[PDB]
Amino acid sequence: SNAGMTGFVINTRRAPFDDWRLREALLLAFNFEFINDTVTGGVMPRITSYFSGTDLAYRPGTASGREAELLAPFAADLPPGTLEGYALPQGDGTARNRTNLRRAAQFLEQAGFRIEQGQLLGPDGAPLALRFLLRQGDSDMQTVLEIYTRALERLGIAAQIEKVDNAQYTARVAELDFDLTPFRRDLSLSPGNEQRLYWGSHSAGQPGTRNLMGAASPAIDAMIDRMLAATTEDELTAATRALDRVLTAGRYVIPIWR
Repeated sequence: SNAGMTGFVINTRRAPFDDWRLREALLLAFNFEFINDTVTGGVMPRITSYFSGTDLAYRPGTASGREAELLAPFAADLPPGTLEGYALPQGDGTARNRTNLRRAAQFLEQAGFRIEQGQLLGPDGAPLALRFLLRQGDSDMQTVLEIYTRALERLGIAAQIEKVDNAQYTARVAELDFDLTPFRRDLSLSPGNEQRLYWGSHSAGQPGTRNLMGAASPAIDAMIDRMLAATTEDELTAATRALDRVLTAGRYVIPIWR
């Protein structure tokens, strides 16, 4: 049951959300530990990867052994930090979260965003528009995003919650018409062909897709192929963990609790 991702999915098809450095900044600005203290009393652990809390979760630190061999052909093209050992940002245990917000500002600056009159301009010179597409009745997510919005304001990003009715929510998600939206994907301990529908390149562009993030990478596609093809336990575990590692480093979802 532990496998699965819950959080805010980022539409990587929509510039400038296609830039991993913007996604990294968005992840650093999300103060999970403070939000979790506030909304949950701090009792619910963060989801740390797609297969976290299972044997299929990647092992923290540098990719080694068979996992590293499976990933090595894609090394030049993997999300930065994939092989080095990527982990989600951890806040400082306060509301202000100073260090991570500074790092997030630095990633924005590196990616060509500039602050002009307290507004963060994208590389194209226009203010970054960030709307959270939210179902009307989703009060727990509304509370989360209200907190998060205030953090993003400190980066010069005037993020907006766009609350819509269920019919609109269904339409907008089906048409991939959003920046960020709440997301849940339930995952099996025996993942199979459906993984192509969730994260595979061919599903990225397609109306109605489960691949809301628009993940499209040869490395993801290859790890799914390797998982499905595996004839040993060692190989199946290695391929599944490699998939978990690449999906997590893709910075597609801002994870919360389950």
